Amino acid sequence: MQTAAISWGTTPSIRVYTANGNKITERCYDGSNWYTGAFNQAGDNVSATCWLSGSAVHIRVYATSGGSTTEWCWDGDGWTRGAYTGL
Amino acid sequence: MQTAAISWGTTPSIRVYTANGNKITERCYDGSNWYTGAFNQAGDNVSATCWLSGSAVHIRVYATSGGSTTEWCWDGDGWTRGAYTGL
Amino acid sequence: MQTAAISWGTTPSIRVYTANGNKITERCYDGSNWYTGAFNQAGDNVSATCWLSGSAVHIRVYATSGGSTTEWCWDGDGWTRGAYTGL
Ligand SMILES: CC(=O)N[C@@H]1[C@@H](O)[C@H](O[C@@H]2O[C@H](CO)[C@H](O)[C@H](O)[C@H]2O[C@@H]2O[C@@H](C)[C@@H](O)[C@@H](O)[C@@H]2O)[C@@H](CO)O[C@H]1O
Ligand SMILES: CC(=O)N[C@@H]1[C@@H](O)[C@H](O[C@@H]2O[C@H](CO)[C@H](O)[C@H](O)[C@H]2O[C@@H]2O[C@@H](C)[C@@H](O)[C@@H](O)[C@@H]2O)[C@@H](CO)O[C@H]1O
Ligand SMILES: CC(=O)N[C@@H]1[C@@H](O)[C@H](O[C@@H]2O[C@H](CO)[C@H](O)[C@H](O)[C@H]2O[C@@H]2O[C@@H](C)[C@@H](O)[C@@H](O)[C@@H]2O)[C@@H](CO)O[C@H]1O
Ligand SMILES: CC(=O)N[C@@H]1[C@@H](O)[C@H](O[C@@H]2O[C@H](CO)[C@H](O)[C@H](O)[C@H]2O[C@@H]2O[C@@H](C)[C@@H](O)[C@@H](O)[C@@H]2O)[C@@H](CO)O[C@H]1O
Ligand SMILES: CC(=O)N[C@@H]1[C@@H](O)[C@H](O[C@@H]2O[C@H](CO)[C@H](O)[C@H](O)[C@H]2O[C@@H]2O[C@@H](C)[C@@H](O)[C@@H](O)[C@@H]2O)[C@@H](CO)O[C@H]1O
Ligand SMILES: C[C@@H]1O[C@@H](O)[C@@H](O)[C@H](O)[C@@H]1O
Repeated sequence: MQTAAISWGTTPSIRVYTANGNKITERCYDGSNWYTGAFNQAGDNVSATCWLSGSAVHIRVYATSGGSTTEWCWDGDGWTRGAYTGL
Repeated sequence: MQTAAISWGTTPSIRVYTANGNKITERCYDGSNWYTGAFNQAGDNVSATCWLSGSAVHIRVYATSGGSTTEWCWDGDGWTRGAYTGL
Repeated sequence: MQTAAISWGTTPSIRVYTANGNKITERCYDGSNWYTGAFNQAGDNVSATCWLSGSAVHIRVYATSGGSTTEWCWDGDGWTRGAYTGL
């Protein structure tokens, strides 16, 4: 089991991505209780980073399985495959 | 052996968390010397994130031992166990 | 394969570091296409963190190989080994 953690804002909001058995899942905190997030994608290894544009959070998750990394993008309207390619 | 790194402030401060032998230790930089920090807890995988309220640094460390992740919290006066649970 | 991801600014700029086949390479996004960065060092594990000084980025990459971690520094003018020592 392996995790990546990101946070933003003043509350703050926190996201923790966990890779286990080639699935990555997400736990979220937005100032109250922890809840299971909408992120669900394949991966044995995960890293993540985020930034704010004004009030909007943008997240990028790098999900690696085998020898292959897929970027997954949150920009406010669902998780979408990003343009990242590796070496 | 596996690490996690955070930073904050204009100096900046840096914390590096290392998981080896199912212990996680902490090396710190506050502008001067590297030094071993107050943090340690069990874990063989580690992620971390942090934010400022000014004023005070706040650090969350996610220590995974086997199939369980524990959150450990720095909010300016000691490490305390966080409300995080997994799936 | 294992990755670490950092980002800065509003474009944003992203760097993703990937340890694979016992070496760590870098993929870079500055607002258009992805490209392969100058970071290249030995290691089985990588973590990283960054901060801005105005619009100048500073990156610290912690490359681990065996029971030892080497810190690598970007401060505008190439990569330089940093003062980090482990336990
Ligand atoms: C109290 C409050 O305002 N909470 C906000 C949340 O509702 C936002 O979570 C996102 O909310 C939308 C509906 O508005 C939808 O439910 C999304 O699934 C949910 O997204 C979560 O957070 C994302 C950043 C991703 O991590 C995603 O996988 C999660 O499920 C959040 C985020 O904008 O803001 C809170 O303030
Ligand atoms: C400032 C900011 O966060 N802007 C957001 C863009 O980054 C988002 O994605 C980019 O959208 C264009 C066309 O809409 C194109 O599809 C790019 O590939 C896409 O880039 C993504 O994000 C980059 C940061 C990289 O992660 C790249 O690999 C990704 O593919 C758009 C969503 O359309 O939202 C803006 O708000
Ligand atoms: C100039 C100076 O004193 N530097 C400050 C540090 O000493 C502070 O570190 C904390 O110091 C207290 C002693 O009063 C104690 O030893 C804490 O363990 C130490 O905390 C460190 O930093 C925290 C963020 C955690 O990483 C903790 O585990 C570390 O051990 C720091 C922050 O309190 O401020 C400097 O200015
Ligand atoms: C904005 C900020 O930095 N606030 C700090 C809180 O984050 C710290 O913990 C949270 O404290 C409130 C009680 O005042 C509440 O009890 C939350 O459960 C507690 O949550 C922790 O922190 C969250 C961000 C998550 O990491 C959560 O799982 C943790 O358990 C308090 C410490 O007493 O300090 C505030 O300054
Ligand atoms: C289009 C544009 O102007 N992009 C800039 C990049 O060229 C800069 O990156 C680097 O460029 C120099 C030569 O100009 C050299 O090739 C550097 O190695 C390269 O640095 C990259 O980015 C760094 C932050 C590191 O991640 C490094 O390992 C990378 O290879 C960047 C520098 O920030 O600025 C863009 O605007
Ligand atoms: C912020 C500092 O930058 C350089 O001076 C490094 O040698 C230190 O280890 C630290 O990363």
